[PDB]
Amino acid sequence: SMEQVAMELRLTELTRLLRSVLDQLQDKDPARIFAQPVSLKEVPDYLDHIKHPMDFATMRKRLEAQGYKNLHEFEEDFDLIIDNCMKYNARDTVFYRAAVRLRDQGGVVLRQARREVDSIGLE
Repeated sequence: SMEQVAMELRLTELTRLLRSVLDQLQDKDPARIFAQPVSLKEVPDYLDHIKHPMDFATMRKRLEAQGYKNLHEFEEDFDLIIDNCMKYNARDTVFYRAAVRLRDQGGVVLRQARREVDSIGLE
């Protein structure tokens, strides 16, 4: 149907905007602490602690498969990256502190992303 195609165009445009958001958020992690999944070889007890691991590479895979239907779903995954880190790692670690900085700097980006999704009408 034309309606299916129109919905697909909307999803494709959302994916374009979220790719831009993702790039901006990842720039706020210059240490690349959140770039890849936590290694279960190197942290073998991780899944005893963290029930839903997340990282930027895993978000990018879902994104390129157009697997985010709205901004809320994308934000859920970003918040997992930060929240997982702030539970597993203590306050006096480079990891926890990187997550605080990513949260703080990323909030700015997400604030405007919300306005753009609403404005242009992408979901």
